[PDB]
Amino acid sequence: LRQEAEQLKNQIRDARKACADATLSQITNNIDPVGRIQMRTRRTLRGHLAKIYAMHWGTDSRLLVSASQDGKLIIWDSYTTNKVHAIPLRSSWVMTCAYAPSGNYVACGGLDNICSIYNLKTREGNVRVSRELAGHTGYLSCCRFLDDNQIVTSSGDTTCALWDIETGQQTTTFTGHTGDVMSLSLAPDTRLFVSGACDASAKLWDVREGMCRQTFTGHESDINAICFFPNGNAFATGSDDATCRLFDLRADQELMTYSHDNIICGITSVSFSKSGRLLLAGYDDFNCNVWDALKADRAGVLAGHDNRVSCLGVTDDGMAVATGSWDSFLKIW
Amino acid sequence: ITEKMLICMTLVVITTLTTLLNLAVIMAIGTTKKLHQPANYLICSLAVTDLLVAVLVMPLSIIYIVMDRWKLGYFLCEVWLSVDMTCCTCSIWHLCVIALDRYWAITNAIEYARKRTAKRAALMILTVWTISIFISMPPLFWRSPSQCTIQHDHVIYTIYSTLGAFYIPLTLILILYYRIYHAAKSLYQKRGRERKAARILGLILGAFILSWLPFFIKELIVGLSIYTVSSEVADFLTWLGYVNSLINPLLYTSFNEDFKLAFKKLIRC
Amino acid sequence: RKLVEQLKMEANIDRIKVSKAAADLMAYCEAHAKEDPLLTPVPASENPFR
Amino acid sequence: QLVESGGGLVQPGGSRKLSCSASGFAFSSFGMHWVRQAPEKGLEWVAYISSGSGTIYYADTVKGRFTISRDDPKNTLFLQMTSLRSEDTAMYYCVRSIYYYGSSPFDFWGQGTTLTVSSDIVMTQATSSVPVTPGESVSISCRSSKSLLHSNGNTYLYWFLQRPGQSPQLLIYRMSNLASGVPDRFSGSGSGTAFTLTISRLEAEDVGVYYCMQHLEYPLTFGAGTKLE
Amino acid sequence: TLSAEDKAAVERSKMIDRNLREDGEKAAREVKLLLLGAGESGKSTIVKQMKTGIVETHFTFKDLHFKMFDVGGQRSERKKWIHCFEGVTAIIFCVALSDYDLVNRMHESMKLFDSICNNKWFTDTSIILFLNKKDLFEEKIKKSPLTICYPEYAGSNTYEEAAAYIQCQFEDLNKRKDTKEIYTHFTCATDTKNVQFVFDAVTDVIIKNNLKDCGLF
Ligand SMILES: CC(C)CCC[C@@H](C)[C@H]1CC[C@H]2[C@@H]3CC=C4C[C@@H](O)CC[C@]4(C)[C@H]3CC[C@]12C
Ligand SMILES: CC(C)CCC[C@@H](C)[C@H]1CC[C@H]2[C@@H]3CC=C4C[C@@H](O)CC[C@]4(C)[C@H]3CC[C@]12C
Ligand SMILES: CC(C)CCC[C@@H](C)[C@H]1CC[C@H]2[C@@H]3CC=C4C[C@@H](O)CC[C@]4(C)[C@H]3CC[C@]12C
Ligand SMILES: CC(C)CCC[C@@H](C)[C@H]1CC[C@H]2[C@@H]3CC=C4C[C@@H](O)CC[C@]4(C)[C@H]3CC[C@]12C
Ligand SMILES: CN1CCC2=C(C1)c1ccccc1Cc1ccccc12
Repeated sequence: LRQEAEQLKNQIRDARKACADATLSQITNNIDPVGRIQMRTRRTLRGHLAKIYAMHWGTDSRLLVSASQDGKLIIWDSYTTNKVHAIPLRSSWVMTCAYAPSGNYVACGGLDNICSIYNLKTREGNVRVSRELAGHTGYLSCCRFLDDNQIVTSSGDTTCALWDIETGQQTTTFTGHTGDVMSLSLAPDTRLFVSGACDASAKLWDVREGMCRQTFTGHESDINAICFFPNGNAFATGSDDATCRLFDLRADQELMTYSHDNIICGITSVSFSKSGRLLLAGYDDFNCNVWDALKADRAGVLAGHDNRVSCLGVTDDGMAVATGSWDSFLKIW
Repeated sequence: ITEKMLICMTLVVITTLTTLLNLAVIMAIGTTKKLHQPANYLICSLAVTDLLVAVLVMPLSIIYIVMDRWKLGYFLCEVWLSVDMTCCTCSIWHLCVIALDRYWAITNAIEYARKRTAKRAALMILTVWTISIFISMPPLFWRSPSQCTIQHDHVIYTIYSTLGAFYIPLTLILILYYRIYHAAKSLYQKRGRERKAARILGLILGAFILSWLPFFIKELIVGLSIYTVSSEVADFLTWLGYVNSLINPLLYTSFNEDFKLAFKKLIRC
Repeated sequence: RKLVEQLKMEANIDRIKVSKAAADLMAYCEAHAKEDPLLTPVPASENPFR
Repeated sequence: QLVESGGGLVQPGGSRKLSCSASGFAFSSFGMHWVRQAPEKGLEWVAYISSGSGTIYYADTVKGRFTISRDDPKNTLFLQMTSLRSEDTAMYYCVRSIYYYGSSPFDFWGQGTTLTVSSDIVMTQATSSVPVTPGESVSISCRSSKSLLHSNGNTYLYWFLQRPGQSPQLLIYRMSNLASGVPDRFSGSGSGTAFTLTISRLEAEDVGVYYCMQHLEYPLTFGAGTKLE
Repeated sequence: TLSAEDKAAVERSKMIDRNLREDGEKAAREVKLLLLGAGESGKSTIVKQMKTGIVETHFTFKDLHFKMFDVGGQRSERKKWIHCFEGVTAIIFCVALSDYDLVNRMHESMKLFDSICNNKWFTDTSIILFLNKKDLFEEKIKKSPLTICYPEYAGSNTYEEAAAYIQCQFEDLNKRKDTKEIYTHFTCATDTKNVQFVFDAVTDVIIKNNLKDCGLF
């Protein structure tokens, strides 16, 4: 019964502790610190008139898409600041968006419980909603594209789903979280994905089968952001306890914790650099931090946002970092 | 000599403070992205007029009162004495138009917020600028060495100027702020602190009536040839208006939490 | 019961020592350190953002 | 679906109104052009109006004689011609074009309507006729007086294919990209001055005239045209 | 520097900016209300009088456009999406008077209202409180006195005194009385008067905000 569970939890904790021979801090203590990092506001995307909750970079590292309470997504050309597209939304309460890896579709969702997909390369010229993906019974946290046909989705229904856009329904529902799931991160090979939830747990899911491959705990509050390491064998979570963490899929435990006494504020977004050396965590203290992922030392600070930094992204070629904040302005560094 | 040096140093300090405060207000309004409203545009225009006074009139007054000599020329003295009237009346009418804006925003808020635009703010600033120009320029048309002062040629011109430049704005501000204070009771008693609003409105009215009322009553009593005026009282009352110029950004900006947070942001970089 | 079921499946996975994990992460970061425009300030000639 | 009307016989020195009715796309966000083709010569750009009618351009040959206007609520593009010359006779094509990052300008061309009356970058396409057989590759060469490789990397050169008795269609945009729905056979290549269009596994549907246009700056000038048969 | 296509792209961006500015002005002229309450608190009745996930009810009164956001379909954690409603000018909190004698839900309404009125996000948003199902209460108080709901009640078992006690409890649960205010009201089973009260509360909030911008409050 439940005592058997408890015994299994004790056994798995003992196995993790036995396998944790050393720590990332002492393993990478000898490496040269990256030094101070200075990041100027290379571009300032302005035109949003309400708090920005999400953005996603295109696969070409030039276009991006941002969602806010304006009731409309905006597709920006980050190189020249031009607004490529402005897609009016059916619901103004949008807290997620994604840009398809092929660049053809753009998804967005929120309190409407629907991850709507919009077609960008239509023949008529105006972006139109191709599908209205409904079936979640709670607010929508983050829906991420797999390809032009499949899309994983994380909602407050305590479950993550894998919808097929062509038919419009779920083909695999990932259940097992206790509370609201607020984050997603597809593996670079797109075969597994980690979802962080409000029960202070991040679960490694396998899309092909559907079972919860692994679970990772250690946070002391709700998890707000998650992002795979570029290698695809690790992932960093950012929660409300003002601590980031870097868990390993193969070791099935954390390796480093990113925290400081000065920061007593939760993490609203987490992303990695192209090489995985830098961990850019956008906090709710109106700013972002840049952590040496191998040393847990704050390698830089990104200030300039008048409000909470809600969304953060790093270009696929690592050339720039774009942070969107509640002050309705995106900043590309 | 020591007293003259003290007066000169005090006036230099005053004008530097005016310039610094006006620049700080302008920078905060132009940098903060939450302060882009028509009322803030009116306040910024008032700050611009104040900066014009500070960096175009105050140093000339400082040097003139101590040198007792104007070598810049008769034409330069005419230009200075005309731009002084123009810009001071511009500041006073900015006070009046901000009072009118607040009266609208408090009494007819529901539709006045709908009809309030940056175009309307620009129209209001244009109106105050043109009324100041109409008040000040025509002396250069019709009325035109060691010491040069106000030329009392026409009593009709003097009374026109004083009524149009201080008395009309004064009565307008008095009426508008009295209406605002009366309307503040509608949300203080008919709903369920009056001390805060009373203190703020009293301070605004007191500053306005304490700075430019002595100078203009002196203007009337010297334009009707009632009493003689000495240089000390004359230039003290003259610099009373510049003291108002100094206190104006503080009074009209320090009472907003949005401006306070803008200042906090601008004092950290 | 389903919770315990998930548990037993999660308890039957292969393990990698944290030393090996840290070695692999450090190796990846060092191998791709040169191709990271964030770590090394890219010259403005080939920097698309200016 | 663009269809034009208002052509026909006109006395020289007269005036005529050409109406382009559009149906099936967002006319408001689509820039429109007007490209005329002489009864025997190649295409020649005539007029251009932007989205919202904020920007209007004309060919320097006919500047000021034509007036191009838009009616988005009516969804119709009008072109008024005054004081026609005998050389003005041509078939006019209403050409859609939307400009943003990654868009395909000049993608859809109207059916065109005929009208008979009683420092610019010059593009050379001297290979006038190419005798070809089905199933064999072919290469068409175009040359430009000024290099089209702009400082932002885009090489503004378009390849259009006009079938005998059919309106032209966009074939390749920006010297590399393939228009939507075009067979993968076609490829574009070349430096900023000399350009090549390569067709592999040629079939009968490839018979026609190929035109190279430059979109680097106005006026837009087409090539002479290469005829394949 | 910018080629023809780049110039036209910039022009398209400027047109998009114009449309975005127009839409933003139109949306800023709107009045946003957040509707909250219990499942059986009569919010359905109230929205019927003015007319899956969130439910938007748009209506117009005295040339003022009100958008009511009902979040009754959200069963997740309140704090995870309550920060989205910072900009609402008022919170219409409906509480049923029939909740005092049917089970524990009166304490549920107590705790929900306390949390709503003590959120860090809603520190300056007025709460328009509606007392729904008052007609049934007026005759069922005699059958079930308010002492059953709260033994600490000490007064006549009349509907007027019970209503006064309820609107005293709700206001005592408030902690930010100096910043925000609770506009309590009784439905009286009518629509026009309810909407008129909502409009009065909204315009009072607007004028209070204008005084705050002036520096008076
Ligand atoms: C004479 C000069 C030196 C005075 C000081 C500079 C003035 C003119 C500048 C500084 C900051 C500027 C403002 C900055 C931002 C905006 C928002 C924009 O949507 C409309 C214009 C507006 C409102 C500007 C108007 C002009 C402005 C007020
Ligand atoms: C300095 C004096 C002597 C010369 C005249 C300056 C005039 C033309 C300037 C000074 C301050 C300016 C205003 C400053 C800010 C704004 C807000 C924005 O919406 C642009 C228009 C508007 C309203 C400007 C209009 C032009 C303006 C009134
Ligand atoms: C034109 C000549 C006679 C000079 C007149 C100067 C004075 C009397 C004028 C100049 C500008 C005028 C103001 C212009 C606009 C308004 C707004 C209106 O809703 C009420 C009256 C009011 C507030 C006017 C009051 C009178 C006024 C202050
Ligand atoms: C000759 C006349 C102009 C003298 C005026 C003196 C009085 C009215 C002035 C001089 C200094 C002023 C103060 C200067 C600074 C502040 C701090 C600010 O956060 C609130 C207003 C406040 C407190 C001002 C209130 C008005 C004030 C007390
Ligand atoms: C005290 N400053 C400068 C002196 C001065 C001022 C204000 C003034 C300003 C507005 C209206 C009237 C007046 C009076 C007046 C008349 C003629 C020349 C100058 C002045």
